[PDB]
Amino acid sequence: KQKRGAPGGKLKMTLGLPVGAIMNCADNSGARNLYIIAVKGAGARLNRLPAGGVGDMVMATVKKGKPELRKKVHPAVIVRQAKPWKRFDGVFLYFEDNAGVIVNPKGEMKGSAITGPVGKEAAELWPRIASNAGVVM
Amino acid sequence: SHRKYEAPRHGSLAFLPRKRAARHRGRVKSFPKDDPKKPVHLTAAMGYKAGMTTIVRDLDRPGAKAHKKEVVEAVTIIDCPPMVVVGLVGYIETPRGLRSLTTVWAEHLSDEVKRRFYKNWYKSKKKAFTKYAKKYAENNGASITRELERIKKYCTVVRVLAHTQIRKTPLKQKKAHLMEIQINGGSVADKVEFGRSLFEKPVTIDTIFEKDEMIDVIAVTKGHGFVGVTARWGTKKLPRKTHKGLRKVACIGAWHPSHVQWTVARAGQMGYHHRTSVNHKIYRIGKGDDEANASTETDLTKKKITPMGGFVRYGEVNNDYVMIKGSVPGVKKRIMTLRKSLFTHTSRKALEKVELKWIDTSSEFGHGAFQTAAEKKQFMGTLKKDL
Amino acid sequence: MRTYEDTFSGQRIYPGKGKLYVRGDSKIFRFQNGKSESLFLQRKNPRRIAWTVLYRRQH
RNA sequence: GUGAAGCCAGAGGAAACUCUGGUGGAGGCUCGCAGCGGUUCUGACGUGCAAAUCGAUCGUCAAAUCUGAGCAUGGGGGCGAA
RNA sequence: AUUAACGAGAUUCCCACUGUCCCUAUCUACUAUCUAGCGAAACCACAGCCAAGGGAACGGGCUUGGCAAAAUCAGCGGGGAA
RNA sequence: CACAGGGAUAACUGGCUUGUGGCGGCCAAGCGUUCAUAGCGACGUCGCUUUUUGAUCCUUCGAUGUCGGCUCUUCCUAUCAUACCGAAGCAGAAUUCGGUAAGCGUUGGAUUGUUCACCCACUAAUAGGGAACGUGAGCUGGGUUUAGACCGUCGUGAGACAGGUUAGUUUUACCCUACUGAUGAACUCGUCGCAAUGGUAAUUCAGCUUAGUACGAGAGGAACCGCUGAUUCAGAUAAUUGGUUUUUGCGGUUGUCCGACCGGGCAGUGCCGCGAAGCUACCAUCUGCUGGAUAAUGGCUGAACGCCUCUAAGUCAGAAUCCAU
Ligand SMILES: [Mg+2]
Repeated sequence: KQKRGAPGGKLKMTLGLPVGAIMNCADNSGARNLYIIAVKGAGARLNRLPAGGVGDMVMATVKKGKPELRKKVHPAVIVRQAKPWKRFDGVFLYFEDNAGVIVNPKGEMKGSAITGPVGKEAAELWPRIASNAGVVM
Repeated sequence: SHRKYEAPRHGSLAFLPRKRAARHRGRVKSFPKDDPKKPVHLTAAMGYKAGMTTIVRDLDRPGAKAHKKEVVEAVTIIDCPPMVVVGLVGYIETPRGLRSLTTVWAEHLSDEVKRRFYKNWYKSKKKAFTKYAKKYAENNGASITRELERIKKYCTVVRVLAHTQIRKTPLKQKKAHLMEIQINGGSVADKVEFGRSLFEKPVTIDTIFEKDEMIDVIAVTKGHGFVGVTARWGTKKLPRKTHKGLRKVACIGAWHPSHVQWTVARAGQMGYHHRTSVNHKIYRIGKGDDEANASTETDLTKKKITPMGGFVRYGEVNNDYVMIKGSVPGVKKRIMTLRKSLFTHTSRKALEKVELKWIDTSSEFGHGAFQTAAEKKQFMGTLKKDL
Repeated sequence: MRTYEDTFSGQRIYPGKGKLYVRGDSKIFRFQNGKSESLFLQRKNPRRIAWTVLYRRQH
């Protein structure tokens, strides 16, 4: 009984980036960009592309980086997006760019360090990303 | 052949006749179930919608992610000047339904109500209830006191006729509105005597409702003239290279049953339908004689709820008012109708007891920055027009 | 509750108004309204903007 | 816009010869207005302004380019870069 | 069989770009709309609400049932095997 | 390429038939460690349906627009998931066979004109079909199926090929009916009400605790109540965020014209920056109820048939079902 990866308790927020987006990669794993092919907790409705936001798991490949990681399919997590969104405290905010990291299906990071700020939602849901990150929000 | 990929239905068939409402004032179609062991009390009210604003409070919901932290919620302000009882009616039961058989009006009426029974009041003689008054002060109201006994004997439900004082609002209209309110008293004798006492005397909304309880809202929605299928029901648009129109539907029926059916989406009216919204929370019942009806227990400023420059397309509020969490159907200046709830609430979210901490009073006419003119002046400095 | 001061123009900010912008090098900026935000993103200088609080104090 | 022959000056080498800067203005060469043509929108109109038109976008543009008047070829015949 | 230059020739991939799309929203001009003036055409056995039955094997008219209230305006594209 | 004709005669729908195609039964030699029927079934035999393909030529040739895709509504059950249950070679978990049940769903992409198919990924699941092989005065025109042109095989030749390839005009609604909405004469003009009938709406998942527990030698490993959120759908609203700019509101600026400055015209809205009001977005915020009667099944009292038995008289509980609020 290996549970399907899906963050439990995640409140709704504006989904910034759909399938087909190229985000940056922020860790020392050797990849540079990430190409999304699916979203984990996705639903089902005719003609509607799946989408995700800061905090949830994604299935993605790499298209430029070390040749030992290419031509495969990895699970990833988003950590900061460039579209404004609001929390329950009523304040809107947004970063400069889209970025994500490569993880295990159980929830462990592949690399060892994060380069840049991180959204608060990613820290609460994934304990490993929080313990390894620097400045949050 | 069957449909290739399945998909849900566009629009709902429950609200089927999408036509303009028959009457401008909302219509309460059912009152809460009667209970003869409570004390006598009214079960509805009516007011006018002012506008919306923003508040901030602290949450009390054990087990949530935002427990005991500050949230930001939207609210709406309804302006509720007092009402004046005018009479009461009594209904009996029949094998074809309920029906009314008597009415008994008060001795003196106001120009506001008398203006409702006329369409051209200016060039009239205003003889509405002139001869009816002579029933009073004739044989000591014998005719009046017999109808009341009839209600006591035969009737089984009683309702009260009430009207608003529209002269106490910034509206340009002068014609008052009139409606009925049912009493859930405890006995027919009790609820007819209580009705008699309230003749030609105002009743305030704080005797009707009470704070942090759940109510129902009835009104008539906003109007749009005559819209196409894409906006009315919400269907997908056809490709960019379509001849003879693009913003449409492509197939409105199969060859047989050989007629266009009542379930296909077609162009027509949008808006101005009758609607009933339910489960709205009351945050605050503000009095009108108080000059600090927008302060809190932590923000000790002295101010009233009107923004800087009055609600847009509305005047100011100088009367009682209620604060409701969320949105309600209807545009500004439109007659709103409030009534008690039919459900039973045990959900730990409708039973929460709210205590506010801040109420926005900035201008909604733009990117308002300050709360009070005193605050603006002390920040702004001194200007060239201040001599 | 709390209040903040506009980074670019020094105007006061209550809860709910404006937005918060995080730059790449972990520096957080707040803008009271669209006018401040748009000017900042064009690399304009606050010192030369006549209506700013800093411009007034500088002169 | 590019810059073919012909002409002037200079420099390197034992010699044979080779380099550099100018002058000049060739080509069924090239970008692009008027004229000529008619690729796409399978756009507009489709009892039309019109029994073939209108709009944007396009092909060629100093030569196998465009065009007026006078004259010749007449039906199992003429003419045809077909 | 190869082939530099050329092509409004057919086909595949990459960078930049975008309402093609997720998923729709808004603005402007001219009609459509109402009025005064002028004022046609295609088409037409009689006409015009359905379900089942049988029949030239898919009826508006026949048989058995459902039902059924004057006069009208703007759209629509199921049917009249238009 | 032409003319006179043919539904006396083919290619498409419709009609009768069901061999072939699909689906379901009856007997029981045997498989299943032992044991015909937990789960299957040879040799034989009885049926059902018209989403495959055949056979016939009844209706249309003074014409019913002939592949596929896009959008939209509704219907069937031979049930993929969701509700409640009965069986097992059912310890738990994961599964397999059956019942009541069509209320509610059934996806995003690479290749091909494809219907058909095969891979990647998510999900509770990615079930099968009809409506003139639904749907061209609804769209498109990739293929077939006019005229131009190339190749291969055949023919002496004109030319042939259900062999390959490239370019090829898609017309009309104002009439009747049907549907969506909006007026309206008669019994004087109005205000406040009742409700026959018609419509109907919500859906699924996840996290915490129960629990490292019941069960099991171990490895493993549940469920009701409780709490908080989320996916699809429906009805509204504009305080905040975003979009829209003819507010031609304010400012900057190019060319030309008014002798210069100020103030202005023209460049169908000259161009750029900001931009209130209104409209608007799961790109933003709020909200979506409980009574009665039942089916499958499990029971109580109890004969027929001195015993037994949920049924024969009587009766209890009971589903996302049915009817109402
Ligand atoms: Mg253990």
